[PDB]
Amino acid sequence: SRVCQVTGKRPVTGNNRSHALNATKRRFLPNLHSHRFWVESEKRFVTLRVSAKGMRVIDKKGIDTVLAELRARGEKY
Amino acid sequence: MKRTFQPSVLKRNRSHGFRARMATKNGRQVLARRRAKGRARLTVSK
Amino acid sequence: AAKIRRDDEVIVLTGKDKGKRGKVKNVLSSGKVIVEGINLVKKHQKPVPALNQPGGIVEKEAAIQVSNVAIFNAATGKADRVGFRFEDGKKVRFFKSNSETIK
Amino acid sequence: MIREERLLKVLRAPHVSEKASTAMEKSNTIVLKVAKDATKAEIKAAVQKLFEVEVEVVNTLVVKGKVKRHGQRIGRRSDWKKAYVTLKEGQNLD
Amino acid sequence: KAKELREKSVEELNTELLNLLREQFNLRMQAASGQLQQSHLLKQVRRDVARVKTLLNEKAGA
RNA sequence: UACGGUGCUGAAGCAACAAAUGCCCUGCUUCCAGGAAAAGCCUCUAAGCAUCAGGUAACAUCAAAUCGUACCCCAAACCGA
RNA sequence: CGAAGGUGUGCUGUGAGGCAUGCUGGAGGUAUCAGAAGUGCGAAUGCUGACAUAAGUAACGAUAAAGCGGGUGAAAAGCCCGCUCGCCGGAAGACCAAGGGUUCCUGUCCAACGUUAAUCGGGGCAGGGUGAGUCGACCCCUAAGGCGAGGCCGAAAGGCGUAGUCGAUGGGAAACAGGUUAAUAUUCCUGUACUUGGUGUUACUGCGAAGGGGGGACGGAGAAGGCUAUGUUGGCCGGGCG
RNA sequence: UAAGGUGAUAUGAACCGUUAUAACCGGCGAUUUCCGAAUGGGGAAACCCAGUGUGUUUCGACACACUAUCAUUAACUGAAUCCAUAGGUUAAUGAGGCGAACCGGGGGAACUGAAACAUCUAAGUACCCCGAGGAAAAGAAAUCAACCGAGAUUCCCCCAGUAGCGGCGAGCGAACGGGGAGCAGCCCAGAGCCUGAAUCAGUGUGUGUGUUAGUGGAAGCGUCUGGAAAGGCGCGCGAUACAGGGUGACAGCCCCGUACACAAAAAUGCACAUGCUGUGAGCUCGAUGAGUAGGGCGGGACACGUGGUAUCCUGUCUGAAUAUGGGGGGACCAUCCUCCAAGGCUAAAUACUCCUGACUGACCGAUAGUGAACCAGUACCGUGAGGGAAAGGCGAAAAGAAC
Repeated sequence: SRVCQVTGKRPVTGNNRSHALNATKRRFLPNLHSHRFWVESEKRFVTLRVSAKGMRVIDKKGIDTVLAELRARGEKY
Repeated sequence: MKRTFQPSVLKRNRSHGFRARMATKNGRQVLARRRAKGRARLTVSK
Repeated sequence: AAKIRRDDEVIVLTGKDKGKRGKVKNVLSSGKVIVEGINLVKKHQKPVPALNQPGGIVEKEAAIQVSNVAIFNAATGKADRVGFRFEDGKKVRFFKSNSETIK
Repeated sequence: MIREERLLKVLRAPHVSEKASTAMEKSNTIVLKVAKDATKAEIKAAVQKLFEVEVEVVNTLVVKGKVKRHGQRIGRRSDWKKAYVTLKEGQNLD
Repeated sequence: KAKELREKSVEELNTELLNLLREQFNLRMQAASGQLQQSHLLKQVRRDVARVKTLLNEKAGA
C-alpha cells in the first residue's frame, strides 16, 4: 500500500477542478521510493519504501533514529 | 423445452451453500442478514 | 399459603349448590377445587370396548372455583375467612372470625 | 476392546416383524435396533457379552425416518440403525 | 439417594454405576417387548445413574 | 391346497452354419491438425542402520470400518404452476 | 324488568339527522356542556374479502379400441379374475446415472385430491421394507479450476500468487453362478472363488526417499483377419395324432 | 416454599409425595453430542481423514489429552558468509467471531432543487470499510476580547434567518456577546534534594445499601329478580389498603393482590472504611516539543464558492526564529493587547436501546395494531440475494350431545 514508512504519508483524496469548476474526485499519491539505506551501526543496507520527505527526515535525524522510531511503532524493516 | 432450472446438488452447494457463503465477506453478511430476519433455513444446505 | 386444601370441609358461597356443604375431594392447579357431592353434571359417557367401560349417562362432580367456596368453621355454624400465622416456628391457618386455629 | 458401559448403551431393542421372525427361524439371525453410532464390531461385542451367544457376523443398515402429518403440521420420525446379527450354528437365543 | 451414595469409595461407586447401567439395559430390553408394565422404573434408573455420575465427578477433581 | 402358491421330482442338455457396431485392438496401416496429469506398480540408490530392523518365502491366524442400497428414472415420482 | 350491535314500525325536524317502540341480541352504554380528531366514500383500470354474470355453456389433455362372463360391493364402462380384441416392440420393453426422497410392499378408509364413478390409486391412516472385504461413495492420485503460510501488491475492504492443499468428468486391489422375500440382493442363503493389509513364523539376507529412471501414458480416419455375444437349421429328449 | 406433583397441544398409563432430600422458585456448582470464529488437516456446515504422547487389553483394540493462524516476548537452533542477520523448532501471553442503535475515523453517490443546465444544491446525506466504548469524541488557550475584561471541553435557550457567503440565483448561514446544565484539572520532555507524602488501578477484608427466591397483609351479611349476584332494596364494618386483575351479570370487605411492615445459606453491583501489590506527592534548579512554524504549487475544511480573504488541514517542493524569541487579533503594515504551536492524559452535564423490571396513554382492538394476537419470517414464491401471506372468539362450566 502506497505508504511512506518513515512519515506515514498515505494517498489523500481531492478534486480536479476545471476552468468551469467541474469537481471530479482524484487522489494525491505520495512521492514514494524504495531506497537502500546504509546503517553504519549494524553494517548493512536496510531497504525502505519512503517518501522524498521521508528521505529528507532521515538525512536530518539519522537513519538509526528513524529505524528506532519505526520499531517503536511496531513496523518491520 | 429445456427449462431454466436443471438441478444438480453439488453445483447448488458449491454455488450457494453454507461453506461458500462463509468463504467470502459478502456471503457472511448475507448469512448475518438472514439470521437477523429469523430465517429457519439459513442456507441452501439441506 | 393456600387457604383451602384437600381434606377440608367447605361451604359454597355461590352458584346452584350455594349454601350446601361438602368435603374437598381434590384441588386443581387451575384455581378450582372439586368438592364431594356439590357441583354435579350428567356426562354422556361414550362407550369403549377396551378398558371395560359400558358407557351411559354418568352423574359426576364438575369443578368449582376456589373463590366460590369457603372454609366452614364448625363452632360459629358459618363460613369464615382464613388467615395465616406462625405458631412454634410453623405456619398455621386460623379462622378470622373467632381467631381459632384450624385443626 | 470395547468398554462395558459403551456396550450396554449400544443395543436398543429386538425388532419384531415377519421378516425378522423368518430370519430368526431359518437363518439363525436376530434383528436388533441399535444405536445409530454403533459400529458392527461394537454391536457384535454387545451381543456376545449381553446375550451370551457366539456371533458369526453382523450386517447393519440405517432405516430412514418416515415423514408424517399430525393434523395440519408436518413432522419426521427419527432415523435408526437395524442390525441383522447372524449367530453361529446351534446357538439358541432366549 | 445421593446422601447415602456420598459415603462410598470410588471403586464402590463404579461398580454400583455399572450395576445400574445393566439394570437400565434389562429394562430397555423388557420395555421393547410386552414384559415391562412399570414404566417409571426406567425413569428412576437413569436418574440414579446420573446421580452416581455426579458423585463420581465431585469425588474426582472438584 | 388359505386357489396366492408350497413340497417332492426331473429327460435330453449335442452338432453344424451364420454372425456384430461387442472383444483381440491402449493393436496394425495411414494422415497431419501431431494427440492430459499424478499416484498406485516396477526399479535405482542417498542420508541412514549394521549382524537389529527392514526386505521375499511360504504357512498360520486376524482384517477390511463408515455411508449408499426401497421405488420412479424419456417419466403420473426428475425440469416444465 | 335486557346494553351495544342487527332488523321492522310509527312519529318528528328546512337538511345532515333525532326520538320512541316490536322482534333479534345477551353486556355493556352514556345525557349535558366543553375538549381532541385515523370524523363521514359511489367512482381513483383504487386495495382486501365475499358473491354474481356468461352457463350448467366450453372443455374433460393425442383418433392405440374395445367386447363379454364371473367376483367384490350400498352401488361397477373404469377395480380384481378370466377369455377374446387392439397398440408399442432401437419401445410406449429392461437396467442405471442425475434429480426426487418412501412415491416401494401389506392391511385398511373414500370426506378432500383423481378433470366422471370409484370398491381403485403415486390420495388418507397404520404397519412393514433398503443386509456388501470384492457394486458405488469414502479412500490414494491428479486435470480444468479453486483456496493459499510466508510473499508481492493495494485508502480500507481486498487483488495476485509460492510452498502447499483441495478439486472427476479421468488413473488406482478383489466375485461369480444358482435359490430366496409381499416388498433387498453381485449385499441374505447354497455352492465354488479372489484381494491387500497387518500380526506371528520358520527360511533367508541389503534394507532404506520428500530424490533418479521406467511405467502408467493416451489423436483422427481406414482396413481387414481371428473371435465371441446372439441367432438359424439339423440331431437329441419330452409331449402331440387333431 | 410446600400438599400437591411427573412442561404444552392432551388425555390416559405407570408412578412419586403430604411436615419434610415430592413438585415448584432462587444462588453456587456438575454435565454440556455434532456444526459454527471453529482452531489437528480437509470439506458439498452439522461430515471425511490423521499425527503425537500417556494409560490399558480378554492383545481384536480402546480411552483421553494435545496438535490452527497471526502478533508479542523468551529459549534453543541457524544459511548464502568469517562473525552476524534472515530463516527454523519449541514455550508462554494476547488476539480472532457475533451483536440493535449511538460514537470516532477512512472512502463517498445520484435522483432532486435551481421551474432547462454545467458552478451551486441534494450532502459529507445514503451507502461501503476500519476501530472503540458504555458512552464515544473533545478538553486545560500559541482561545476569545477590545485598551474593559473573560478564563479547558461538551450540551440546551438566545444572539439571528442577523453578519456574511451565493450562476449575489436556487439556496447556504455564522460568530461576538448573554442566560443556563455541569464544572477538575494534571503529567512527560530531567536532574538535585528529601523518601513511600496526595491520586489511580487491580485485589482481599469489613460496613451500609440495593439486585437475584420470598413472608405476613384489614373488613359482609340478609333479602328480590335471575341460569348464576359481584346488580336492586335493607342494615353493617375496613381503609397509610377504593391500584389492578379474577370469580356463573357491575365485589373495598369471596380469591389473588394493593398500602404498610419484614426476609437471604449463597452469589453479586455501587458507595465509603481498610490491608497488600504497583504508582509516585511537596521543594529547588532548570529545561520549555524542527523537516516543525512559515512560504510556493494543487486540493480540502472553516457559514465564507479565490474573492480584497484572514484561520485550520496537507499531496508536492522548500524552510526559520527558538523567549532579547514566536503565534493570533479576518488582505497588509505600524502600534498596543493577548497567548506560548510543533508530546500526552482527564470525570461531569451529551447521544442511543438488541435487552431487563416497573408504571402510564383523549394510542390500535383482528382489512386496525408489529409482516406476525393463531407453532410467522412459517406456508408459499424465487438458482440466489430476496420476497412473504392468510388464519383470533362454543359455553359460567365440556355438562362436547349415552341411547
